[PDB]
Amino acid sequence: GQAFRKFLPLFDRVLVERSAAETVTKGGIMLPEKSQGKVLQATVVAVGSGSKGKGGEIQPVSVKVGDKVLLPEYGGTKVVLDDKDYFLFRDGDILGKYVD
Amino acid sequence: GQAFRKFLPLFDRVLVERSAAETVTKGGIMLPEKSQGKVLQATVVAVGSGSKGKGGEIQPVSVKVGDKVLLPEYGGTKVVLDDKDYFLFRDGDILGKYVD
Amino acid sequence: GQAFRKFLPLFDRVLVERSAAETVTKGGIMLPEKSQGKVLQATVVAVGSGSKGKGGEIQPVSVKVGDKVLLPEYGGTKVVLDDKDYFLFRDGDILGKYVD
Amino acid sequence: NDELEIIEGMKFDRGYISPYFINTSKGQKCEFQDAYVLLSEKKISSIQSIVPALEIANAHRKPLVIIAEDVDGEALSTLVLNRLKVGLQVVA
Repeated sequence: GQAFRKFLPLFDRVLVERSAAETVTKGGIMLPEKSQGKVLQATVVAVGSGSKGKGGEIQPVSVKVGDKVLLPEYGGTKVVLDDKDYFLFRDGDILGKYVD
Repeated sequence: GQAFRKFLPLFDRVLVERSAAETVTKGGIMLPEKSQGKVLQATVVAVGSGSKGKGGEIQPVSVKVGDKVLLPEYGGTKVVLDDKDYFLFRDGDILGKYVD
Repeated sequence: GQAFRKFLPLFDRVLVERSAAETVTKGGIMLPEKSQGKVLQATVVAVGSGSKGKGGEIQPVSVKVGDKVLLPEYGGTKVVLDDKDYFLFRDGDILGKYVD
Repeated sequence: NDELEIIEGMKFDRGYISPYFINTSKGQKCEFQDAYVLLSEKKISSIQSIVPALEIANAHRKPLVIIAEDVDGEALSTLVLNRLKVGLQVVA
């Protein structure tokens, strides 16, 4: 498993950074902050070693650092590193990967 | 496992596209939009690699892309790809297959 | 497994010490005590032998004594040793490790 | 003395909500020519209901007036925002 800025998740976790906020629209209009929720597309920056539950050998995380992913809506913990909000999910919870 | 437009599900999931909205009736009358709910017949467009819970080897998804399926009523997450709503279910949840 | 001051957890547990209280801010202002909640960053001081549930051999705790860790918000029991509040969590509950 | 005042057109006794729609540099007026009109019976609460009308106005590049029961703080924050930067022409 791989780390981040003086941080390393444990056993299953994945530390992500939510992507841009989408402040303006596509055509030409522009948006406030109370709307617009939390962006669900994110990039993975840290990855835990591997699943502890896997009998004998650890089962390593599948999402590798540097990927874009489609996050779930709810499951997730807020962590603050260098005053930047990063979110710590569990490997099973990550919905999709934006491969391209 | 197979992907979709810059998207790929993880481990068990299945990205489907719900079929038509059923705007008119069979005989000759025609319908609004608040009714008619969400159609349960859909087409599968992406498929995750395979079930991680399967000990040792992964168990690949059974519904293969390009199939028609009968969706459940509740289980499902909304994903937006290219501004077209697609819905991501789990393989165990898909009820039936329209084989023909 | 390793111990602390006349204390030793059982089978899975981890005794940590919560870090500083954050009385003042970064720039120059200074804060009350009703605010500021409970700090989530702590240091591990005792470690239980190893997971009893692991079939046959025990699976030893992963967080080793002397590490800094990111605690969860809820899970945790208060223990008093030498009149200093220390908190006893379970090994699986510890979110991350501050490796550096 | 007696006064003869000839109103030309329509008028109602109610002004703009936010004092940022003033584009006149004059006696505190918002003044448009060839504008659109959006007439709403109940309040414009959310960002959601107001954005399509504005997408129309910016696309056609005409000012827009918003006559509603009221303009809520959420849709209002969008209107003032789009007024103060690049400069969409709106008023409520």
